[PDB]
Amino acid sequence: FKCEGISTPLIIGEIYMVRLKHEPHSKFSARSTSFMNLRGLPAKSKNFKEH
Amino acid sequence: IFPKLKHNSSVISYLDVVIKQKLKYLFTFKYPISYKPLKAETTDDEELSEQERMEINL
Repeated sequence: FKCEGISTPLIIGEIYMVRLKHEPHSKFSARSTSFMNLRGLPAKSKNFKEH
Repeated sequence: IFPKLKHNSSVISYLDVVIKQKLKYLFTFKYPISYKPLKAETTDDEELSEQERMEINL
């Protein structure tokens, strides 16, 4: 096939596509000032698990 | 134990019986507050931990 504004022969076919589980919103994270650990250092808080 | 003694009687058998009975009584008992020490370290050590859980409790 001769496309437009390409000047190079090209072939277009049909292929099978399957989506995947990996998503950007499942690992994105940010933190300004959350709960602090007992010692005083910042630590992970379990709030996202309970929505 | 010594106050409860009788003349014309043995002593060693009495002592053995009372010691064994007290030992069994100590072994079989119902303590008020049950204890359960948390382990040295959680196996996963990533994104979850029993120590981490008891910390987020407080």
